Amino acid sequence: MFLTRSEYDRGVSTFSPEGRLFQVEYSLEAIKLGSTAIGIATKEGVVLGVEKRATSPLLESDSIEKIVEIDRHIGCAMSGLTADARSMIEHARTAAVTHNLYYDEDINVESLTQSVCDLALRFGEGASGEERLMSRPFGVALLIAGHDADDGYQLFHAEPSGTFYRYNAKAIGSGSEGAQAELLNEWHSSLTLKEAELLVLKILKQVMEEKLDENNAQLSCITKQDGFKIYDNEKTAELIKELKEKEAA
Amino acid sequence: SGYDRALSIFSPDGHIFQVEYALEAVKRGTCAVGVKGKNCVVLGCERRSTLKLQDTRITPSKVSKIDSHVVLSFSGLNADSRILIEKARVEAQSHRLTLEDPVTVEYLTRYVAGVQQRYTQSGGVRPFGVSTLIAGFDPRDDEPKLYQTEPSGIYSSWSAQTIGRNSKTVREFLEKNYDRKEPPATVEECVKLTVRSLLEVVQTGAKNIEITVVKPDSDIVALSSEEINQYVTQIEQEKQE
Amino acid sequence: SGAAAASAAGYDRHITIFSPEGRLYQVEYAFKATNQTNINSLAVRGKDCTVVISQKKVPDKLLDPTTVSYIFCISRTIGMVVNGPIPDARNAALRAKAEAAEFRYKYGYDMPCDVLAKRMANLSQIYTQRAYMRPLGVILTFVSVDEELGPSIYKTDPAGYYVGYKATATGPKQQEITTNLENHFKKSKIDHINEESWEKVVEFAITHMIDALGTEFSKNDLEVGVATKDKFFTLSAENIEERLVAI
Amino acid sequence: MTDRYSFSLTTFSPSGKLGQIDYALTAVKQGVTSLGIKATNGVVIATEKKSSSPLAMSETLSKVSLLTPDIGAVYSGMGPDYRVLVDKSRKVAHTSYKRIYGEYPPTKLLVSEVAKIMQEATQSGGVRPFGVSLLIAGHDEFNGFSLYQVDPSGSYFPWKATAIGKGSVAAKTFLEKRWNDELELEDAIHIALLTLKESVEGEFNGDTIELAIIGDENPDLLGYTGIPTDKGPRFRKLTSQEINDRLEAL
Amino acid sequence: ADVKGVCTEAGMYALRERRIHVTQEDFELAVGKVMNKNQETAISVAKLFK
Amino acid sequence: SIGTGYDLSNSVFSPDGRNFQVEYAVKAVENGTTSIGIKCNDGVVFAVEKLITSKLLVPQKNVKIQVVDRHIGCVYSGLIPDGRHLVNRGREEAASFKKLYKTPIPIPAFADRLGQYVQAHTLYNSVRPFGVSTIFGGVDKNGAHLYMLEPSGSYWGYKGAATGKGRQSAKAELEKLVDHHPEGLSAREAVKQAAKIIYLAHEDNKEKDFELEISWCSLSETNGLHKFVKGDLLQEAIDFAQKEIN
Amino acid sequence: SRRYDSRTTIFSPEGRLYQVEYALESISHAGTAIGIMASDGIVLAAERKVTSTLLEQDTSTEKLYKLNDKIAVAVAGLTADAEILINTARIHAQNYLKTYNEDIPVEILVRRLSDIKQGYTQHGGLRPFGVSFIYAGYDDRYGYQLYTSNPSGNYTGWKAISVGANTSAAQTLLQMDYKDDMKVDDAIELALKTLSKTTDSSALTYDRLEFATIRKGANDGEVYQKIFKPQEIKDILVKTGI
Amino acid sequence: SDPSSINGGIVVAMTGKDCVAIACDLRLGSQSLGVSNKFEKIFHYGHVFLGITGLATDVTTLNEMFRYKTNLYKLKEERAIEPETFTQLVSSSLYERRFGPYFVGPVVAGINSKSGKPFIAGFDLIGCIDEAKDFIVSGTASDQLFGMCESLYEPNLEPEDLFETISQALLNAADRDALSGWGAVVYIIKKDEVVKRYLKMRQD
Repeated sequence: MFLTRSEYDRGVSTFSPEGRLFQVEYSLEAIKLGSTAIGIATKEGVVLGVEKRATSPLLESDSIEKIVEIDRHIGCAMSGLTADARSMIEHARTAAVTHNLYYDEDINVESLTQSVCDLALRFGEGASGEERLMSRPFGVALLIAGHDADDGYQLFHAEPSGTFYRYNAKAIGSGSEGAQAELLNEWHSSLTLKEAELLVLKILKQVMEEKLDENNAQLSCITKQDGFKIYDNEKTAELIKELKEKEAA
Repeated sequence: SGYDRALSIFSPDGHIFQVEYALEAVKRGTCAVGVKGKNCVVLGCERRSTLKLQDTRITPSKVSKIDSHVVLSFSGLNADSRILIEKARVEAQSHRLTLEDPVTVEYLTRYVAGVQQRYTQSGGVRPFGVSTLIAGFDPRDDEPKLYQTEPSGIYSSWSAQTIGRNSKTVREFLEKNYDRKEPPATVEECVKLTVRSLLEVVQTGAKNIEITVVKPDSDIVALSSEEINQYVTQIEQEKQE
Repeated sequence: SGAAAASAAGYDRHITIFSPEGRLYQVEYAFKATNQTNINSLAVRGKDCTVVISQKKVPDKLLDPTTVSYIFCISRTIGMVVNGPIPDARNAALRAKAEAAEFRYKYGYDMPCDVLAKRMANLSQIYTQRAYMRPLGVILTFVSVDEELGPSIYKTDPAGYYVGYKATATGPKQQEITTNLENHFKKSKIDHINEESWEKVVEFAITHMIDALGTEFSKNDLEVGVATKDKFFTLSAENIEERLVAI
Repeated sequence: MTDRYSFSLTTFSPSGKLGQIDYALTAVKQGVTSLGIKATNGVVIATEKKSSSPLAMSETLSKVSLLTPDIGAVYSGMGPDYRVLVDKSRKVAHTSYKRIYGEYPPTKLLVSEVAKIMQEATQSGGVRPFGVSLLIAGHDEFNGFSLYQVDPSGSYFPWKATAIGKGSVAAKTFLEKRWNDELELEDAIHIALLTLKESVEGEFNGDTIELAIIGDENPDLLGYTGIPTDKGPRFRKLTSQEINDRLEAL
Repeated sequence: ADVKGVCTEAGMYALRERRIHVTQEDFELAVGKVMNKNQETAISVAKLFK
Repeated sequence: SIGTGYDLSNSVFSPDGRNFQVEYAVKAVENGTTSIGIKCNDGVVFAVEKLITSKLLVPQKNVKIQVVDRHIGCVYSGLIPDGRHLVNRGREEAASFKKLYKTPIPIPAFADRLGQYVQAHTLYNSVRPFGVSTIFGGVDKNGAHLYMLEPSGSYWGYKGAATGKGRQSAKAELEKLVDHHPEGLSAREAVKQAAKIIYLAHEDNKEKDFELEISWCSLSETNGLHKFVKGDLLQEAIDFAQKEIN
Repeated sequence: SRRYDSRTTIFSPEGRLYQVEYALESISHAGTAIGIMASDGIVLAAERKVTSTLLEQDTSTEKLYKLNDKIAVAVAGLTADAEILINTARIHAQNYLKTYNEDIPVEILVRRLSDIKQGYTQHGGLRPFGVSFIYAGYDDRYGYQLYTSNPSGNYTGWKAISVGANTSAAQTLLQMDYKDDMKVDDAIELALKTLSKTTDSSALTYDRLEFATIRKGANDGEVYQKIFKPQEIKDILVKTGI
Repeated sequence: SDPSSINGGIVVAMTGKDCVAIACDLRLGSQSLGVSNKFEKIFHYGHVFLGITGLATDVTTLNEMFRYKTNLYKLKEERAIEPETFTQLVSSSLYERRFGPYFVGPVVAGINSKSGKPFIAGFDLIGCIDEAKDFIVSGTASDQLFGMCESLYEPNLEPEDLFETISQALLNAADRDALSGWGAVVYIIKKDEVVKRYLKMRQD
């Protein structure tokens, strides 16, 4: 039988005889579009990093916010369908704040990641017998870089399908497959913070169409002491020229 | 194909289509434009007057005002235009009630957008074939601001934009004539940058233009047709060549 | 040509779709269900006593024939007999038995078979407007002995048509029966029938659904009803043994 | 061949036309003939009874039916979509108008309250319309006598002398060959049965026919003699024998 | 071209009468056929929608 | 497959006044184990083939009978859960027949609150019918009763019942008895006389081993309630049965 | 192509909703309706398709209507869907007066009542109205007025329009002889000429028509919804020498 | 305090030979005070007139809702309202609110344009239709006016002969009432014309 994918494709709630339903597997293909992202974790500091897809020379590129704050000790990224993000994160923070009421403490990081993943699952029944709120499972594949006392510095990969993972060095989006092999072979368990910011500003170079500058990229780094901050342009340009001064020698 | 009917369902690529098909409907509609300097923000729109019986004192003016310190333009189709405004200005006015400080513009555009990203969620509802441009300052601040909405439910900040018909001519015209790190610094200059941005596509008419500007102190004004003919004709001297 | 453009171009699976002939077909396909038992009832009037008869087949021996019956005592003074499958007879029977009641709770007396055929038929219309429910594949008969009208028979079909006959039958075998009492009435020109006793009027109606039916009947293959003022009930088996002795 | 703009109602075709209404109006033209014409001092409403079998008492069900004392009706087409209609029409006199105006309504405001009971069922799928038609006919005291038609679409063409059903145009061809301006009721009544002798087959007696009138008050039908002003009904169904002599006068 | 039937139709009256020629009258009725009987041909519905 | 159009849905009628989705459910009962119920002079006895797919299953605690409030039982043959969905409506309403009337629900009035429910599924469109045919009987004021339930909504009163794939067989050995014994079996030979049958009805499935189950309700031996079996009673009934057929 | 015609929320790739445009050919079946804007009082007009002899075409106005003593309408489209949104309009104007105690302006309800016709071209499995209108009003802010509303929801203000059938010429004939002053009695003698010259028949009787007039023309200023009866169009009709 | 005994207003109606007469008072204010010389407590809808008493909100609020309606019944039926329906409408348009009601003594007056007849009536706050023919009243001072109107009204009266027996019935009463009487107003009605007169009395 050859008409297994041709007909069982479009309705969400149709098992195909191979066991699988497709309209979720296509949602996974969405975030393969968009602009890439990286997350590296450390005993000393978590770090992210993105491109920006310079589209026109007159836009004000502080606006498209592939990276956000979500709480004082958590921060996100996303390499997917845009508008379906701002329906996500205005829930995800809302738990962390709500949690600061019902329990008066900086929430853990995974529980937040479990509240999201119990939201995209609303093309169906959620955990507590809920019914439905949508029919368009959406591509906003996240990276939740955070800190909490039990287990230190973490990141995750939260996908629409619900299931997630505690990756240590991830890279999602269009430049993944060329990267996630490159980060496969250059992740010790004993790196620094700044032995990573330069790294993630080397893979990003080779993988992206244009050349690398401050304008077409940025990054962030939380810390248990300072918090989520999105670095500055002239600060980033410090690291870029620093790299070249390391390459030639 | 089959995947190009509804909103709920995806391609085997990732593309969701209907939203992409609305934006084709934008481009079956008249232009618009928005420029900002430092002490001014402006807006333009090529209208028509192609009929004589039609009374002209209530001319079809793309512009609408949400509050004193805010204006709007649109594109696409106008049966929907009247809606978003009629919910937008409601929301600005149900804000200062609830807060007695008027809208940070970034609060407004996240409600014109928000009404588009609910009408792209569920089948049984249609999107808006529309695409806006905002222009207005905050209260007690000088920084001139401008966004655009879009039926995908997204929005971005722009120093200069042109949407509607033949925009793919006007943008690159504005990629030269502008420079982010030295804007126009006078309320005349943005207009001249703005008028000759229309003159590429507008059969050298001058009755076929509307300009409306905005400034602090809750200021807005529409300009005079005779105040354009001298902002028009003096350019033509400058291409006597 | 009749249903060729029907069976091909839809018009035979939605209820609420007309054909360009005007005909909707679903309800016109319901009636084929009425004959899915090969069963054939009857009803006639009296001076004050009404009767209805039905076969009661002889399937495999394991049944308990006390319960196989298509005669449902609805309320007092009322009764009914169905033509169609059993399950689609109950839901009509029960939607009624809780309808004569509330009337008597809300208007102070018992409904006749007039209203009870106008009410239940004012519903099967509705279910051929909306898609609430497939129209019940039946055609059902009512009986009563009213105070203001005397005996009375009525009839109801899945569209909503209802008329109070003088005498009638139904099933796969109407033409054979119906002639074997249509010709009887033009003899005498009496809408009712003589033989005052509800007893003696049965044996009239039996024998007419023997000669024109096609075979001979025992006591077990039948089940029979009757309506008399203050009551409605069913019967015993001797009424035929006190027929053939006389003949 | 089919049309793919006819299996549903909310769909326009390039000629700017809708699907199922056009076929409902054919469901009636296939139906029996019924009519009603007009006069100076009354209105008549007629049809026949094509009794299916001989054993069906053709008296336990009335094509004609009363809505108010001054207003009566008749259909042509489908039946069950009549007695389900009127049972929610006469109410609306007793619900929307009467109780907040004291008195029964005019003849046209009744129609507006029928035709939206007719149009509620042609605006959403999951509803076949009423494959019927109607001829409402009555009277009131500022616009006078009247006659009115009501189609399944919700439109109500008025009229003077008209018929519907299969035997329509043969009849409508005949009316103006016999209709006038100053006609009187008992002159307008034998017309409206010799109109029906052509569109018929077989028997033509009181037990295969029934009709109505409108006129001056019929207080003998009223019941509560003793009031000076409550003049009783204005609508009476002519019995068999009251018809069954006129034919022998013809 | 309807006229081509008219000028034909006029003479047809004279044929029926066996006259050979005509006058204005034999035209003034022709219009009664092609025009009025086009309006009295297919305007014979009453059911319509404004 | 007479109609390729009139099967994709429910709530339709074929040109031959039929609806076929019911006529396909019935072919899901046939692919199910055998189950019976005998009527007796005092009460009833039920039974079933309880197949075993492996050696690993625990015996006598993957039971299949479901006992309604103390005086009626229900056994399945078909798709089990649609069954167990069904008693779990019959086990609740009967209470709602008790708390208004205070009597235990009779048997017929328990049927019409099932046989009228099932018929509801076979007239809407957004649902599926049931793939069961459950037997149920018991005891009440006016004697015993026993019925069959069938996904068309029908139910009829039976002296003997059998379903599943052993239909054509057990509809014989229950015809014999009702010729020998019109006078009503007692409730201590029917039982072993049931075991005779399920060991005869197995032989469509001589491949695989299995397990036998019984449940029984009659006034004399039980005082008018529902109950399983245990001990010498069934063990002898086993010993009775496979004896006679060897 | 894969046919995008079946719901009014489908958006063909070129961006155009088909099932709206269809309505805008469901209007051509209608019966013409005209209104000219004078300098001292608007005129309206109309024409009917079905005019058989034995039906009371004397009192029954089917197209022309009122909304209050200031405003009038002339319909062109389906008739089942005119009562629905001309009672609503009446019910809107009063429920403005009732709670601001001054009369309704035209630009409000036309703005409103057209957004209603947009609330159905967007959501649900609903249909868009097959309707159009020709409003005719007065108000302090602008005085005399003329307006128009498609079956989409888009409206525009005008000086003289025909809707319905054969507007193509009936605009063309109109726009090349409409002077800009056009005293009221000089407007009527234009409107008949358009219908006289655009229609299909040749009779243009008194029964087929109705044309009304708004008038400020009285002293002690106020408005007058003057509708004309059969007896005086005849005076209008003989006077022209048809 | 009662709602009915706050502001203060008195109205009168009276039948006559092809003429009627209706009048009201103009005082208005809080308890033990007065604010306005000028509040036309009486209204008209079509040829049919109406007059209200009691609480001023439910005066001003009944004007509007009845005005919301008769401007539909004219548009819808192409005919004005006549009284003998209107008098029923005010019953059922008040009896819907049997609980949380209005606090009014209404009146009504008008001619029936078919039979040239006169007509009046009165009501209570939940719709009891009183159909007296000679006269009917309402207000705070009803008990101070059923006496000094009974003895003064004969049957079969003439307009100005009927006029001056309203005013004196209206003046000698309101001058005794405690919460009324800063200027009055009267209407005399015939089949085809109407006129308004005011009247003279005290002041503060």
